[PDB]
Amino acid sequence: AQIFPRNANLLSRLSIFALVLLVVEGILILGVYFRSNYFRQVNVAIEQPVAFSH
Amino acid sequence: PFTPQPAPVTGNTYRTYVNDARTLLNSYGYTMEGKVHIPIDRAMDLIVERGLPVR
Repeated sequence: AQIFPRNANLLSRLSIFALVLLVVEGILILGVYFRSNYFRQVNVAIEQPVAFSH
Repeated sequence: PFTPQPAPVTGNTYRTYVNDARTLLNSYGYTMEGKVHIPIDRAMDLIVERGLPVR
């Protein structure tokens, strides 16, 4: 009550919670990128110079 | 990038030619201008029996 509003007690705890979620989301995004079909070029029909149809 | 789903092939295929010819290569029969058919994997036994000229 000296230098802080009343809502800060809730915000501070919520901020710590939000921080943990953001950290977990960061690792998640990292792993999804290194296993995606764009990074590994999976299910991507690479265009050939002569357009050969198997 | 989901797995692609190519369009189904048109009606005309090689499958009917191969099925008819391999069926012709068995089950004997009579040809148009000749006398009798011989199934495959049986005329080969006749070839190794009568043999071919060598040297």
